[PDB]
Amino acid sequence: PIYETVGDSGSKTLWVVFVLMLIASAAFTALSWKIPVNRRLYHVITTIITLTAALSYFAMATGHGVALNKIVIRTQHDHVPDTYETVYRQVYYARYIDWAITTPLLLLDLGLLAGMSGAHIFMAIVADLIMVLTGLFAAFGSEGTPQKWGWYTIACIAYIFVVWHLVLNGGANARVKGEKLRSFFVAIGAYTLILWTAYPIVWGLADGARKIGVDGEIIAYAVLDVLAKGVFGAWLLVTHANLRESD
Repeated sequence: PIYETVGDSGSKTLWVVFVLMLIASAAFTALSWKIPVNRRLYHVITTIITLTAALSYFAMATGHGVALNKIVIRTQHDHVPDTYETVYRQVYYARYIDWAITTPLLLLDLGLLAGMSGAHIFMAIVADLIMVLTGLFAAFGSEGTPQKWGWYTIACIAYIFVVWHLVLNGGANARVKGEKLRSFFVAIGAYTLILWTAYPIVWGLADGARKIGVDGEIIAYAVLDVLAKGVFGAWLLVTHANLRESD
């Protein structure tokens, strides 16, 4: 039986992201002290996002939130019956708990920015929570059974409704707020679209086909997480300071 588990480069990367998330949380706090308490909504939401990711990466960095998945791989043969091999791959379910907190809050950030209504923000979060939930089912679905790729596909469809809702309703609502806000929303929104779209791709390469090892999976999620939480947040909060249209 072959094992696929964290290596040295993966272990260090987890600690790096943990430290990067704390720093972003500190910078965002430092920015928030430059403005009155009543106007700190975005900084509070965005700082909770990076703190949650810090709590998550700290847990994975010290070996928590990980399960060993046993995978049996059936090989077909010409004249001989099928042979079997057994792989044990770490699955970092800590991410599905993190994403269940941070992706709704990211979507709160964008919905507040666009001026979506509370009912519409709520709808995006329902679809988003179905995505990360069925993502978790797919992560524990047995290979060769319908539940693995079937729950994955359901998650992808819930993801498509997120995009569809925010494009149409976030996009129509940002129009009403003027050109400077609308341009910013479209630019940070399009950035988000590209980044979030990469997560199911990493999943297919990792959980799906196991074309990349655990180390490669960890480094890919690290880039995306940093870009989707740290850079995203620094962009939104700095722009907000200079854009009263965001308030």
